[PDB]
Amino acid sequence: PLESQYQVGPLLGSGGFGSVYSGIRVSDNLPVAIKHVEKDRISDWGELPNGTRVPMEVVLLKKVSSGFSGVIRLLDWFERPDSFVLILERPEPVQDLFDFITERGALQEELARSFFWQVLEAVRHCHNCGVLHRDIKDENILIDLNRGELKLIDFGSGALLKDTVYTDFDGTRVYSPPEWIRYHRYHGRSAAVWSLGILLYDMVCGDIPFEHDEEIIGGQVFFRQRVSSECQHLIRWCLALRPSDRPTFEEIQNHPWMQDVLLPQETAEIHLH
Amino acid sequence: RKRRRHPSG
Repeated sequence: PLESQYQVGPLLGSGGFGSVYSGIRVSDNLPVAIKHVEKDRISDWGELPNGTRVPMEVVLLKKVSSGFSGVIRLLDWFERPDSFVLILERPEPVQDLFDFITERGALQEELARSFFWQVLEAVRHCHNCGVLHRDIKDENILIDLNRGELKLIDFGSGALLKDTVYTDFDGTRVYSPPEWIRYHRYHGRSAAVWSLGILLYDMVCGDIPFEHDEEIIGGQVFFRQRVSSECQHLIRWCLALRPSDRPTFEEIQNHPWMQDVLLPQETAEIHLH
Repeated sequence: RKRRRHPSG
Protein backbone atom coordinates (compact mmCIF):
# COMPACT_ATOMS: atom_id res chain seq x y z
CA PRO A 1 0.00 0.00 0.00
CA LEU A 2 1.17 3.52 -0.90
CA GLU A 3 -0.79 5.59 1.64
CA SER A 4 0.62 3.54 4.56
CA GLN A 5 4.32 3.77 3.62
CA TYR A 6 4.40 7.56 3.21
CA GLN A 7 2.85 10.52 5.00
CA VAL A 8 1.76 12.98 2.28
CA GLY A 9 2.24 16.70 2.83
CA PRO A 10 1.46 19.88 0.89
CA LEU A 11 1.53 20.29 -2.85
CA LEU A 12 4.91 21.59 -3.96
CA GLY A 13 3.85 22.32 -7.53
CA SER A 14 2.35 21.00 -10.72
CA GLY A 15 2.93 21.35 -14.44
CA GLY A 16 3.88 19.34 -17.49
CA PHE A 17 5.81 17.10 -15.06
CA GLY A 18 2.62 16.14 -13.13
CA SER A 19 1.75 17.01 -9.51
CA VAL A 20 4.47 16.82 -6.86
CA TYR A 21 3.81 16.66 -3.11
CA SER A 22 6.11 16.97 -0.16
CA GLY A 23 6.17 13.80 1.87
CA ILE A 24 7.85 11.73 4.54
CA ARG A 25 8.60 8.01 4.57
CA VAL A 26 7.00 6.80 7.78
CA SER A 27 9.55 4.07 8.57
CA ASP A 28 12.60 6.36 8.92
CA ASN A 29 11.06 9.86 8.56
CA LEU A 30 13.08 10.29 5.36
CA PRO A 31 11.92 13.40 3.44
CA VAL A 32 10.52 12.46 0.03
CA ALA A 33 8.74 14.00 -2.93
CA ILE A 34 5.68 12.22 -4.30
CA LYS A 35 5.08 12.76 -8.01
CA HIS A 36 1.80 11.82 -9.70
CA VAL A 37 1.65 11.38 -13.48
CA GLU A 38 -1.62 10.78 -15.33
CA LYS A 39 -1.50 7.78 -17.66
CA ASP A 40 -3.25 9.75 -20.42
CA ARG A 41 -0.41 12.32 -20.47
CA ILE A 42 2.41 9.80 -20.94
CA SER A 43 3.65 9.92 -24.53
CA ASP A 44 6.68 7.60 -24.29
CA TRP A 45 6.41 4.19 -22.65
CA GLY A 46 9.08 1.64 -21.78
CA GLU A 47 9.52 -1.81 -20.32
CA LEU A 48 11.87 -2.77 -17.51
CA PRO A 49 13.10 -6.10 -16.13
CA ASN A 50 10.31 -8.66 -16.43
CA GLY A 51 8.88 -6.41 -19.16
CA THR A 52 6.49 -4.49 -16.91
CA ARG A 53 5.23 -1.53 -18.94
CA VAL A 54 6.09 1.77 -17.25
CA PRO A 55 6.53 5.41 -18.28
CA MET A 56 9.89 6.08 -19.90
CA GLU A 57 10.58 8.48 -17.02
CA VAL A 58 10.62 5.51 -14.65
CA VAL A 59 12.94 3.62 -17.01
CA LEU A 60 15.33 6.57 -17.22
CA LEU A 61 15.38 7.21 -13.45
CA LYS A 62 16.16 3.54 -12.77
CA LYS A 63 19.13 3.66 -15.15
CA VAL A 64 20.63 6.73 -13.41
CA SER A 65 19.58 5.72 -9.87
CA SER A 66 22.87 3.79 -9.66
CA GLY A 67 24.34 4.99 -6.39
CA PHE A 68 25.01 8.59 -5.40
CA SER A 69 25.15 11.40 -7.94
CA GLY A 70 23.86 14.82 -8.91
CA VAL A 71 20.61 13.20 -10.07
CA ILE A 72 17.42 12.90 -8.05
CA ARG A 73 17.06 9.36 -6.73
CA LEU A 74 13.95 7.31 -7.47
CA LEU A 75 13.19 5.38 -4.28
CA ASP A 76 10.02 3.57 -5.37
CA TRP A 77 7.06 3.79 -7.71
CA PHE A 78 3.51 2.46 -7.88
CA GLU A 79 0.93 2.01 -10.60
CA ARG A 80 -2.63 3.15 -9.95
CA PRO A 81 -5.62 2.75 -12.31
CA ASP A 82 -5.13 6.12 -14.04
CA SER A 83 -1.65 7.18 -12.91
CA PHE A 84 1.83 6.29 -11.79
CA VAL A 85 3.21 7.57 -8.50
CA LEU A 86 6.94 8.19 -8.17
CA ILE A 87 8.68 8.45 -4.79
CA LEU A 88 11.74 10.70 -5.08
CA GLU A 89 14.44 11.76 -2.64
CA ARG A 90 13.80 15.25 -1.25
CA PRO A 91 16.66 17.50 -0.13
CA GLU A 92 15.88 19.82 2.76
CA PRO A 93 16.42 22.68 2.78
CA VAL A 94 16.16 23.02 -1.02
CA GLN A 95 15.63 25.71 -3.66
CA ASP A 96 15.56 25.18 -7.39
CA LEU A 97 18.13 27.03 -9.44
CA PHE A 98 15.52 29.20 -11.20
CA ASP A 99 14.25 30.69 -7.94
CA PHE A 100 17.82 30.99 -6.67
CA ILE A 101 18.87 33.08 -9.70
CA THR A 102 15.68 35.15 -9.49
CA GLU A 103 16.49 36.09 -5.90
CA ARG A 104 20.27 36.51 -6.22
CA GLY A 105 20.53 37.98 -9.70
CA ALA A 106 23.57 37.17 -11.84
CA LEU A 107 25.85 34.77 -9.96
CA GLN A 108 29.50 35.45 -9.17
CA GLU A 109 31.61 33.43 -11.62
CA GLU A 110 33.12 31.37 -8.78
CA LEU A 111 29.61 30.23 -7.86
CA ALA A 112 28.48 29.70 -11.46
CA ARG A 113 31.66 27.67 -12.04
CA SER A 114 30.86 25.37 -9.10
CA PHE A 115 27.21 24.93 -10.10
CA PHE A 116 28.01 24.47 -13.79
CA TRP A 117 30.74 21.92 -12.97
CA GLN A 118 28.29 19.85 -10.90
CA VAL A 119 25.69 19.99 -13.67
CA LEU A 120 28.31 18.77 -16.14
CA GLU A 121 29.18 15.79 -13.88
CA ALA A 122 25.46 15.02 -13.49
CA VAL A 123 24.85 15.11 -17.25
CA ARG A 124 27.97 13.02 -17.88
CA HIS A 125 26.53 10.51 -15.41
CA CYS A 126 23.23 10.41 -17.31
CA HIS A 127 24.99 9.89 -20.62
CA ASN A 128 27.25 7.17 -19.11
CA CYS A 129 24.06 5.37 -18.01
CA GLY A 130 22.42 5.59 -21.46
CA VAL A 131 20.05 8.45 -20.57
CA LEU A 132 19.50 11.77 -22.38
CA HIS A 133 17.68 14.31 -20.20
CA ARG A 134 16.47 16.65 -23.02
CA ASP A 135 15.25 19.34 -20.61
CA ILE A 136 18.31 20.76 -18.85
CA LYS A 137 17.36 24.16 -17.39
CA ASP A 138 17.59 26.03 -14.09
CA GLU A 139 14.02 25.00 -13.25
CA ASN A 140 15.10 21.35 -13.41
CA ILE A 141 18.02 21.73 -10.98
CA LEU A 142 17.59 21.52 -7.19
CA ILE A 143 20.16 23.04 -4.84
CA ASP A 144 20.77 21.20 -1.59
CA LEU A 145 21.51 24.41 0.28
CA ASN A 146 23.25 22.80 3.26
CA ARG A 147 25.45 20.41 1.27
CA GLY A 148 26.01 22.75 -1.70
CA GLU A 149 25.11 19.92 -4.10
CA LEU A 150 23.01 20.23 -7.26
CA LYS A 151 20.51 17.56 -8.37
CA LEU A 152 18.86 17.09 -11.78
CA ILE A 153 15.10 16.44 -11.72
CA ASP A 154 12.21 15.86 -14.13
CA PHE A 155 13.28 13.24 -16.65
CA GLY A 156 9.77 13.16 -18.17
CA SER A 157 11.05 14.64 -21.46
CA GLY A 158 14.13 12.41 -21.65
CA ALA A 159 15.02 9.49 -23.88
CA LEU A 160 17.41 6.61 -24.18
CA LEU A 161 20.68 8.02 -25.48
CA LYS A 162 21.39 7.12 -29.12
CA ASP A 163 23.82 8.24 -31.82
CA THR A 164 21.21 8.65 -34.60
CA VAL A 165 19.04 11.72 -35.19
CA TYR A 166 16.18 12.70 -32.87
CA THR A 167 13.09 14.09 -34.61
CA ASP A 168 10.80 14.47 -31.56
CA PHE A 169 11.21 16.97 -28.72
CA ASP A 170 9.06 17.97 -25.73
CA GLY A 171 11.58 19.88 -23.59
CA THR A 172 11.83 23.64 -23.11
CA ARG A 173 11.92 25.54 -26.40
CA VAL A 174 14.05 28.46 -25.17
CA TYR A 175 16.79 25.95 -24.26
CA SER A 176 16.43 23.94 -27.53
CA PRO A 177 19.06 24.29 -30.25
CA PRO A 178 18.71 26.10 -33.58
CA GLU A 179 18.81 22.84 -35.55
CA TRP A 180 15.62 21.83 -33.71
CA ILE A 181 13.98 25.21 -34.45
CA ARG A 182 14.95 25.12 -38.14
CA TYR A 183 14.82 21.43 -39.11
CA HIS A 184 13.11 19.55 -36.24
CA ARG A 185 16.28 17.44 -36.05
CA TYR A 186 19.05 17.24 -33.45
CA HIS A 187 21.59 14.81 -32.04
CA GLY A 188 21.70 14.12 -28.33
CA ARG A 189 25.03 15.33 -27.00
CA SER A 190 25.35 18.44 -29.16
CA ALA A 191 21.78 19.49 -28.27
CA ALA A 192 22.62 18.97 -24.58
CA VAL A 193 25.72 21.16 -24.94
CA TRP A 194 23.58 23.94 -26.44
CA SER A 195 21.19 23.85 -23.47
CA LEU A 196 24.22 24.00 -21.16
CA GLY A 197 25.40 27.17 -22.91
CA ILE A 198 21.94 28.65 -22.30
CA LEU A 199 22.18 27.59 -18.65
CA LEU A 200 25.67 29.02 -18.15
CA TYR A 201 24.62 32.38 -19.65
CA ASP A 202 21.55 32.24 -17.38
CA MET A 203 23.81 31.79 -14.35
CA VAL A 204 26.31 34.56 -15.12
CA CYS A 205 23.83 37.10 -16.54
CA GLY A 206 20.74 36.48 -14.37
CA ASP A 207 18.45 35.34 -17.19
CA ILE A 208 18.57 33.23 -20.36
CA PRO A 209 19.86 34.93 -23.55
CA PHE A 210 17.02 34.09 -25.97
CA GLU A 211 13.21 34.20 -25.82
CA HIS A 212 12.25 34.04 -29.53
CA ASP A 213 12.94 31.61 -32.36
CA GLU A 214 14.69 34.33 -34.36
CA GLU A 215 17.16 34.88 -31.50
CA ILE A 216 17.85 31.16 -31.08
CA ILE A 217 18.78 30.79 -34.75
CA GLY A 218 20.39 34.22 -35.16
CA GLY A 219 23.72 33.32 -33.59
CA GLN A 220 24.44 36.52 -31.63
CA VAL A 221 25.13 36.45 -27.89
CA PHE A 222 24.91 39.88 -26.29
CA PHE A 223 26.18 39.99 -22.69
CA ARG A 224 23.98 42.08 -20.41
CA GLN A 225 26.29 41.70 -17.39
CA ARG A 226 30.01 42.00 -16.89
CA VAL A 227 31.33 38.51 -17.70
CA SER A 228 35.01 37.56 -18.02
CA SER A 229 36.36 36.95 -21.52
CA GLU A 230 37.12 33.30 -20.65
CA CYS A 231 33.51 32.67 -19.61
CA GLN A 232 32.07 34.53 -22.64
CA HIS A 233 34.23 32.31 -24.86
CA LEU A 234 32.99 29.07 -23.26
CA ILE A 235 29.39 30.26 -23.56
CA ARG A 236 29.77 31.27 -27.20
CA TRP A 237 31.46 27.94 -27.94
CA CYS A 238 28.53 26.00 -26.41
CA LEU A 239 26.14 28.19 -28.44
CA ALA A 240 27.83 27.55 -31.79
CA LEU A 241 25.13 27.51 -34.47
CA ARG A 242 26.60 24.44 -36.21
CA PRO A 243 26.28 21.43 -33.85
CA SER A 244 29.69 20.01 -34.84
CA ASP A 245 31.33 23.29 -33.77
CA ARG A 246 30.18 22.79 -30.14
CA PRO A 247 32.58 21.43 -27.51
CA THR A 248 32.39 17.94 -26.14
CA PHE A 249 31.84 17.52 -22.39
CA GLU A 250 35.58 16.90 -22.08
CA GLU A 251 36.40 20.18 -23.84
CA ILE A 252 33.96 22.04 -21.58
CA GLN A 253 35.51 20.66 -18.41
CA ASN A 254 39.04 21.26 -19.76
CA HIS A 255 38.19 24.88 -20.67
CA PRO A 256 40.35 27.46 -18.84
CA TRP A 257 37.26 29.08 -17.27
CA MET A 258 36.42 25.77 -15.56
CA GLN A 259 39.65 25.24 -13.64
CA ASP A 260 40.01 25.31 -9.82
CA VAL A 261 36.36 24.60 -9.06
CA LEU A 262 35.21 24.81 -5.44
CA LEU A 263 34.16 21.65 -3.62
CA PRO A 264 30.41 21.35 -2.87
CA GLN A 265 30.96 21.95 0.86
CA GLU A 266 33.13 25.02 0.19
CA THR A 267 30.41 26.29 -2.14
CA ALA A 268 27.78 25.96 0.61
CA GLU A 269 29.95 27.62 3.27
CA ILE A 270 31.09 30.51 1.05
CA HIS A 271 27.94 31.21 -0.95
CA LEU A 272 24.92 29.43 0.56
CA HIS A 273 25.24 29.42 4.37
CA ARG B 1 13.05 43.08 -17.44
CA LYS B 2 10.61 40.16 -17.21
CA ARG B 3 12.28 36.90 -16.19
CA ARG B 4 9.91 33.95 -16.40
CA ARG B 5 9.68 30.20 -16.26
CA HIS B 6 8.91 28.31 -19.47
CA PRO B 7 6.77 25.17 -19.76
CA SER B 8 7.87 21.79 -21.06
CA GLY B 9 6.24 18.43 -21.61
